[PDB]
Amino acid sequence: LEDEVQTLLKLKNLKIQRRNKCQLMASVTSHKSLRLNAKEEEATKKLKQS
Amino acid sequence: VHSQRTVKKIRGNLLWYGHQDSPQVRRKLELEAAVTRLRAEIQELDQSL
Repeated sequence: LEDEVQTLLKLKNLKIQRRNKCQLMASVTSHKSLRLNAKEEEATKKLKQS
Repeated sequence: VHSQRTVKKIRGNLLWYGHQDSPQVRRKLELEAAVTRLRAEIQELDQSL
């Protein structure tokens, strides 16, 4: 029973150690998506002014 | 000194409750409750994930 408890505990430890990683991954994905959205505006202004 | 029924009552009460109130039974029960809390935590954390 203690072995089961500690295996679930280390499972959740690795789950947290990937939880913060997933926070980082959402951060970098959101930044890259906003990068592409900011890349849209050069296309729009080159479609308008030119 | 009591009656036979009263002595059997007290003896059975003690010999069953002390078996139930043993710290070994309590630690087994709290380890089972810990397993329950742990896979409940597994479900909740996987839901958040």
